[PDB]
Amino acid sequence: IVGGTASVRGEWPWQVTLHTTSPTQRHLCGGSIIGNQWILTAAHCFYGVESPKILRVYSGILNQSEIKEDTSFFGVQEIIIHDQYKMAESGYDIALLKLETTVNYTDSQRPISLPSKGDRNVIYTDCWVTGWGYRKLRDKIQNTLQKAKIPLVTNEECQKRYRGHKITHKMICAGYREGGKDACKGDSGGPLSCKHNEVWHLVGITSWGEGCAQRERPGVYTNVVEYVDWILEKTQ
Ligand SMILES: O=C1CSc2cc(C(=O)N[C@@H](Cc3ccccc3)C(=O)NCCc3cc(Cl)ccc3-n3cnnn3)ccc2N1
Repeated sequence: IVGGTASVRGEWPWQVTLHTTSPTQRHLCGGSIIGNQWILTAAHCFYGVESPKILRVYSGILNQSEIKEDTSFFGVQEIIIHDQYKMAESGYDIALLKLETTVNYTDSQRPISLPSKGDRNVIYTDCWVTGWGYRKLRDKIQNTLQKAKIPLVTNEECQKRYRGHKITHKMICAGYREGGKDACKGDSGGPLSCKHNEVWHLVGITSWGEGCAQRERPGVYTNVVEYVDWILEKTQ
């Protein structure tokens, strides 16, 4: 996350770090706990992943440096990628991980709610992007979970800035007109969480952007409310 600020333990308890272990262990992507056995994340996270065997999901993590070889994790039983996914920029950048076991929820691992039935027309004014990605275009995975508050831009404005892509109703955009704060490399799959009536909703999934925190170039996210039927279909 560019222009962001460090988080404290317990603060984003739905944020997971998804690790690949092939050929060596490293943070691959972020993700959100949406069910006891279910993580929501981005499809482009699995571009080089041979199978779920190599994946570890860590929850309750503030610092990447807490992950030692005795640190508990959740195996991934399944990666359900949307059948229409091809590449991030062309939408459908959504994926569920079915964990091998049920997360017992604690102070440090909690579910984030999906956007709610009847809230299609809520205007979300308190939205945050979280993750351990870069702080600039050429940087490194950060040790401490970063956070930045970012305003939603309308899909009409978002199309004016990305006239070489098709920005659809199944995408949601978020960024400052003068840049400065945004997601970046390694933040993919993570949440754009928004609080409405003091409840947090999983509004977005970090997908793609032209550079990081560039002015007039907003972050583009998978619009989760448009995939709720898909999510339920697949999680039932
Ligand atoms: O130990 C390491 C070495 S550094 C590292 C980088 C990435 C990475 O490139 N992630 C990409 C996604 C990706 C996943 C799999 C294969 C290839 C790429 C990403 O986050 N991409 C984030 C996309 C993005 C989203 C928004 Cl909302 C705004 C701006 C950006 N931009 C970041 N860079 N340019 N734009 C993932 C894990 C990593 N762990």
